[PDB]
Amino acid sequence: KYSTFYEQRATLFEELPVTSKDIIFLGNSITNGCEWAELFQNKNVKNRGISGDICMGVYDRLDPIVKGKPAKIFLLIGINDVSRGTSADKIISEISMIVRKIKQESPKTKLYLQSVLPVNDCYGMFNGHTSRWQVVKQINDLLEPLAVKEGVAYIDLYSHFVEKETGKMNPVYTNDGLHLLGKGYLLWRDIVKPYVDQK
Amino acid sequence: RKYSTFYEQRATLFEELPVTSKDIIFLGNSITNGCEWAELFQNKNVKNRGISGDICMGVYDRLDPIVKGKPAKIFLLIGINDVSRGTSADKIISEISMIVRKIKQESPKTKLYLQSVLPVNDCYGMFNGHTSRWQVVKQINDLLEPLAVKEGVAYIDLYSHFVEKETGKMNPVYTNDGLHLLGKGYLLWRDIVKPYVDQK
Ligand SMILES: [Mg+2]
Ligand SMILES: [Mg+2]
Repeated sequence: KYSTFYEQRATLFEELPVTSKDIIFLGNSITNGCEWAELFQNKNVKNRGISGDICMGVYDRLDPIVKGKPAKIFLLIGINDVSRGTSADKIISEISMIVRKIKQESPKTKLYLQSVLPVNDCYGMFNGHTSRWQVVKQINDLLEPLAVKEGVAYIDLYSHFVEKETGKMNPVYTNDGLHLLGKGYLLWRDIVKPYVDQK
Repeated sequence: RKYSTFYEQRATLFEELPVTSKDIIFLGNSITNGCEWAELFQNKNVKNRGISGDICMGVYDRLDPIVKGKPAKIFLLIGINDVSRGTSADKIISEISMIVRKIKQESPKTKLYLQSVLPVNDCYGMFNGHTSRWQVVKQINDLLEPLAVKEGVAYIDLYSHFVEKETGKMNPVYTNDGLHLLGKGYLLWRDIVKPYVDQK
């Protein structure tokens, strides 16, 4: 069904309680990679990232997050569905399933849909991901209208990470064309801190 | 290449995250990286300095952004990826000794805890370079506890709680691959190490 690493993380998350004060970062490797409470100097921020995760993988593990009725969920997902050849509209339909379930199970949770980050094939790594760099904007052009339809926030990380001239991630933020260096996380911190702190 | 790029991702992140005199650092490889330590201990002072794929000299090489903050405690778990490279228990211990002496020199007030290398199990046919070397885990631990005594630091026997009967292999209840931990595995680690974390 899913990877052994997914099972390790998911079974750990089943043992860690979520409370009404928690601010959850939910996603794939790009979420897994950070120390979120340290980045925000906020003990209420928690990591629910799993390297390799896909939209259906996130859907399938919502229960141990939404049952705690967290204050906030920041979602960043879809780039591993891109590497499977799934079209943008199909990915957005799956993200709609996630948003609908969070709203139904925990209506007081503030949900923030984060733009899929750009990617770059310059490093010749993750070719399934980085060769489909044009799908990122395709997703984001449909994700912003989804947010507006469902009454949830859309956060444009993408415009801060992209190079205008290429449509690809600025190499200053990555060593592989997909994941973030520390500088990358500091930029994400600067963009989303006002939303993390908002009442 | 994926381990080398992931190391630089995590290391460069840790260079941007300040360490303070209250902090309790979990330092190691994937088995440290895989936890949410502050959630496990319900303790905002506990921080993750784990990097999947890391080896003893990769931990040595990135001590500066941890020891400069003079943390209260460092819990070290390292070595199994050196085992998987065919490196001898003796050479592994020599590199752990380098880590211990550098921590003591740079941050003498830091309490250092050397955690037994965890057992492994070849029953899932995964990570063969690791799991087929299950006998090297006790070879290291039999030298690691004397090293802890010689350097005046704590040795933490996790291994005896995780190992099955007298097979010298990890109990499959704690793992789905013979190397890494399920949530149940981190709860056992929590139960063993919480009294050390809680030390005044
Ligand atoms: Mg770069
Ligand atoms: Mg098992």
